[PDB]
Amino acid sequence: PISPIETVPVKLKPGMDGPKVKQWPLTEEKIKALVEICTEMEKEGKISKIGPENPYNTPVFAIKKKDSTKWRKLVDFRELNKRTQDFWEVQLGIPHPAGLKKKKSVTVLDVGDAYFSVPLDEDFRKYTAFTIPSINNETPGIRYQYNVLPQGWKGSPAIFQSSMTKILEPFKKQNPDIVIYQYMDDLYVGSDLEIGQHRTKIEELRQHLLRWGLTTPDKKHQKEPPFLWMGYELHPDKWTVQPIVLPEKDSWTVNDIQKLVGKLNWASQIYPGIKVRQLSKLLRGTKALTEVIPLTEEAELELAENREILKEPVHGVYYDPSKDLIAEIQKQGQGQWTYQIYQEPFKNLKTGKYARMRGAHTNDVKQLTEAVQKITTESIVIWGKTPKFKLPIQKETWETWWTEYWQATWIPEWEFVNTPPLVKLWYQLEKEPIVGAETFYVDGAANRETKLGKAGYVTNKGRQKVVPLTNTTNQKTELQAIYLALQDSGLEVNIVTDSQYALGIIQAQPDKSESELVNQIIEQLIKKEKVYLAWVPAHKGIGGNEQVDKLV
Amino acid sequence: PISPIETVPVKLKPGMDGPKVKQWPLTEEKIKALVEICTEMEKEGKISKIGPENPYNTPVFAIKKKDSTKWRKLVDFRELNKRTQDFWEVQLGIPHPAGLKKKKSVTVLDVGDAYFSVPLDEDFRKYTAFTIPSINNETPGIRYQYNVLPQGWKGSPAIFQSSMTKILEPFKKQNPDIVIYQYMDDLYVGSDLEIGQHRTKIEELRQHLLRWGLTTPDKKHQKEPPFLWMGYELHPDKWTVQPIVLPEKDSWTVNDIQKLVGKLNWASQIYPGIKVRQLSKLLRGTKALTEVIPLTEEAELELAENREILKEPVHGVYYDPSKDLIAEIQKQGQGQWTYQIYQEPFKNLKTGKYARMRGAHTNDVKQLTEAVQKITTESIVIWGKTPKFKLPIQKETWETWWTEYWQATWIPEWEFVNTPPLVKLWY
Ligand SMILES: CCc1c(C)[nH]c(=O)c(I)c1Oc1cccc(/C=C/C#N)c1
Ligand SMILES: [Mn+2]
Repeated sequence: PISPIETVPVKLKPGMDGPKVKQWPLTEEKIKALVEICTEMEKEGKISKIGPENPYNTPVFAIKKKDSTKWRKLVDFRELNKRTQDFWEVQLGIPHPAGLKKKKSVTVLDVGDAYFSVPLDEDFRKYTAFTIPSINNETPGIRYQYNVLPQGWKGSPAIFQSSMTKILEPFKKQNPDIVIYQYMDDLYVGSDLEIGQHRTKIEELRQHLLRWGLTTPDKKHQKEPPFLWMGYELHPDKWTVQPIVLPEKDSWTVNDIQKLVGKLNWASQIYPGIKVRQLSKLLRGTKALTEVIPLTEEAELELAENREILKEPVHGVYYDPSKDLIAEIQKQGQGQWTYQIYQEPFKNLKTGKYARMRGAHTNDVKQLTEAVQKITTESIVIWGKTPKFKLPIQKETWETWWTEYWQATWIPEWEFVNTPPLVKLWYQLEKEPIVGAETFYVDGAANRETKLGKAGYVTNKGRQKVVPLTNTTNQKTELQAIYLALQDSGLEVNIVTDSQYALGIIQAQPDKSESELVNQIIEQLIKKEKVYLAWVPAHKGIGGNEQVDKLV
Repeated sequence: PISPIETVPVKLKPGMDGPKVKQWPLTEEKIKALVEICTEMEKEGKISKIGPENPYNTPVFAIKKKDSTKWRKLVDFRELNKRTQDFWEVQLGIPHPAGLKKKKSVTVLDVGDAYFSVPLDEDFRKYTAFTIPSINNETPGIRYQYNVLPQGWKGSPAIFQSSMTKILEPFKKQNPDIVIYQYMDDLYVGSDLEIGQHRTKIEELRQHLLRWGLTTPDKKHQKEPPFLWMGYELHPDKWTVQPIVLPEKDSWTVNDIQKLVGKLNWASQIYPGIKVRQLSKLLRGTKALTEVIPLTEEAELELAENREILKEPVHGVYYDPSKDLIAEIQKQGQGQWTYQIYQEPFKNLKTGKYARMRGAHTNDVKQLTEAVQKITTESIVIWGKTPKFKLPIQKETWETWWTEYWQATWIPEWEFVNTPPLVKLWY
């Protein structure tokens, strides 16, 4: 029955008045069916007959979606909601398992008829008006309105949980031990005691709630360890996700791929290795839901790589607030990194991946940082703190990049791990030029319209070269050029560009890239003994350019 | 206290609605902190718990002000501000004395604690709502709303401005040369007295406040100097410099005249008359890079001239008080940071450069945040309004760590940046 709880007073958006939408009658058999239910309803107090004064109305419906037994009431409240003031967002998040406390005995509780058990703001009831249709369509009208949280209203889940909390306050205090996660109609009670006293506390709780119209599982805390919960297999000493079966066809569509990848990520929380660069690397510029997407070679292999992983089962362990949180990262390859958080070397609290920015030439150090960052955030949301990091980078390779790097960076405390691959600098650029080094004044220039270009150079030693290029661009060429200087230069070289862009790119120190060319370049910087790239202004600024800008 | 004062009715801007900002995730440590602080305020009536009919929300953090063994609650009323005090910048605007930057020593006193006495307009309260977070989403945030003028909210000083100028009256009477600007929770007493007498006049003032309006400021040192004791004295008159300085050298090379034709060529955008064709022509050849070459006598008239156009400031550079101030900071190295405060590209209204510790507690972040509070405070003194920082750092790292070394009661506006390219050569 209905609780003695006080009501969260509700209002309608500014200036708006209640909803007025007349009922479309039909199916008189249903028409009585409603009154049938409605009656045992007003009976229980969930609603009440109302005098034809102050009326409004919302569409009343009756349906049976099941293995037929009971016809059911349905009150689409949309146009009502549309008019109800905003509330406080309900926890639109979900207690991630990785941060749950290994507890002794855990009980869950299905609060019944939640919403209905809680009353409704006395002066907001009017707007919950409806009307079951006439036997014959001549309007005798059966008028009712809600005295509780109407099944589909906007302000419902809010005020429900609002009420649930208050109600549980004394109890959660009368017994400070017992933890209680609350989610929708459910209540997850956790304790560290014996099935005897734990089972006894439930009853306390269970009966405390009933003193406020909140009914609970009569089969004395009906718990199904482990619980299929929000896509999680919850055991009392391990967690996972069971229904993780990825389909295999021979015709994939933008849509099928989406669903696939989504599933693949979800898996990531705990399955060491799930890669996804390859499959998503397919959905681009094209957003055509049911368009035939040809699986790729890598997609096929990556999808295959994931299967062998997924094939086998892997569990998770819960949080011991007593130990230290450790997070470690390993670098996969194509701009991919994976990691896992722990407190025990065989156990694992959770795992996950991290993918490079989608479009730029990046760096294994910056990325490693971007990763350490991600985890720090996640870690804070879940556990309440930051973890100690075990990173595949030497305190020296790092401190060197951040001390060179133009941007602030504060990586919390970490220790080195010798497990390769090893993050590192594949090439440093000389700060001051090279004496005795050949000087290449490189340059590029392409015809925007005609899509043709030229890359060349002119050295101090009189050496020139002008290579032709097709399907290129001012930029392409401007790197095409450097690549040329490095190709014809000796083990020691000085290069001069008129393009900040080309400079900048290299200046960054990318080791990998989605640019055949920049890789062509990176590969050569590495082989060099000493490289000095320097920048001089373009047109007016014309150092050794007087020679390059022309020919090229 | 216990004194029902009438309530200055507050209204947000035209067709504007309360703030609905997400409450960032905190550390258990900090939750626990705030929890207690609020549990207290509620105990003192300063605040109250709300129901779910309050859709509104403004972020809260925990920090330690004077390093102290305990924390402070720092509410980020940055959104609610734009949605109100920007008409409590008018309906109650607080005027900015253009001479306080002129004093010799500006000391800053925290008065935010006066506010807690004035009850807040009941109809507005619903907007001051904040939410203490939960870990891993177990329970739902703890919900509170203010019943008294809040702190980070610019409507608070504004409303108090009355009681203030009153209290401060039989004191500007006596000491008339002292200037006192109030910007939020901070009082800014400026004077020309000798370092020490001033420091005295302050305690004088400070004790007045306490004596008079029970308004309590704070004691920096415990009269005990551990070799690590301050008080917060600012000295504005000595706030100018001209960091942009071509290098001084005996022998130059291709690489040198070159890096120089750059920085120099680029100055043109900011300094009206400086062309360098006769100096740069000396490069039109494909000479080696290490090759040393002497500076043409003819061209050197440019290096000379320009060396001088770099001593006398820009012209059409005035302060538009309809516009907001922008502060761009750049990582310089070894603990040094350069910064410009402008309004329109290339027309700076000030340029500085923080630095405090090269390699001890040298932490990019901590530095950046401290430099941010410096650049700020200066401007709060110079123009009576805080800028918006284009910060050279990853949005998330910043979001995670700023609250760590922050000690100000206000908070500015910021955004994260691409990269300072050729702009680093501003050292
Ligand atoms: C058994 C997992 C668990 C742990 C490890 N620790 C706890 O304190 C609690 I309460 C738990 O039960 C939960 C946690 C989350 C959801 C439910 C409800 C399950 C369902 N359906 C129970
Ligand atoms: Mn070019």
